Amino acid sequence: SVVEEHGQLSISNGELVNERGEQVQLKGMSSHGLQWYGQFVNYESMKWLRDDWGINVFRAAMYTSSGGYIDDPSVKEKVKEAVEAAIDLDIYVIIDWHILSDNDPNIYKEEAKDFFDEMSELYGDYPNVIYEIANEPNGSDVTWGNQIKPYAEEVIPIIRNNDPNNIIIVGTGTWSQDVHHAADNQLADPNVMYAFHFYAGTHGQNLRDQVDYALDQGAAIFVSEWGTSAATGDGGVFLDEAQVWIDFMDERNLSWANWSLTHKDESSAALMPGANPTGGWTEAELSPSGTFVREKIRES
Ligand SMILES: OC[C@H]1CNC[C@@H](O)[C@@H]1O[C@@H]1O[C@H](CO)[C@@H](O)[C@H](O)[C@H]1O
Repeated sequence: SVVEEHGQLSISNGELVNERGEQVQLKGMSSHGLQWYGQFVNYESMKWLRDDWGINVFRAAMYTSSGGYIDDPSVKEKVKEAVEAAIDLDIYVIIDWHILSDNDPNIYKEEAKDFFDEMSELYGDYPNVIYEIANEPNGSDVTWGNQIKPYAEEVIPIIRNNDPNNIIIVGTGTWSQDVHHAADNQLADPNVMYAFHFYAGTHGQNLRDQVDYALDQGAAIFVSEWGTSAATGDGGVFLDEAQVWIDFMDERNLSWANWSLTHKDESSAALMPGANPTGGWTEAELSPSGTFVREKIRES
């Protein structure tokens, strides 16, 4: 129903819109690393998230390093499983080239080009797909102008040769927080968005103001990852600040995916240890984070 109703997504005047030019907001879940917790990514679990939580997007977090795709490329097949499930379930899907320790996206740019060529050739005639080409550029030696933007200007043409206008999300500096610099030096492609990531354990008032600055430059922003925890993915749950961010994102038409769908013993994880990897969770099988996130999506 979601993808049939909204169809082809695009950017108009800095906003995500549907094929009738109306604003749309996506809200959903990210997987954890597919090399560690891929059992939670399947048609049945995604269907349960769609029907019981109300998700309309799912993010497939394919780590490049840390045992991910560069080390063992078989994980790309789990991305394909996720995309095919989203197509069958009529929801949107984010294909996330999940850089982190490999902090400069140029480190694995050759492999990224080949991966996004393959994915856009396979899936480029479906409206479901959103390409996230570099999760979290980071380090003082990785800047928008010097590293990230030129990386994007090599990968985006590869995608566009197969898929002329599905959305592309481009990571920003400082773990996808530096939307100010991106917004002052935007890419040419009209269907690009810049990633912004937050964790509720960080006091967020200036970060909200920086998102507003970026929006005021006409840049589109997708909150492609956020958590209720501290910035480590652990360290407690911060639901007061999470709610402030939820309300901010609703006021600003910002789409989002929450980190993450796993039973790992960390506060950002949505599930508790006994949760079935094919869905059907009871209240007791959701963590405090998962309960909150489910409520936010159901309220929506
Ligand atoms: O630190 C929380 C997030 C921030 N965004 C990137 C994402 O990969 C990260 O998740 C954590 O990553 C570390 C390192 O891979 C894992 O050990 C954590 O379990 C995970 O939450």
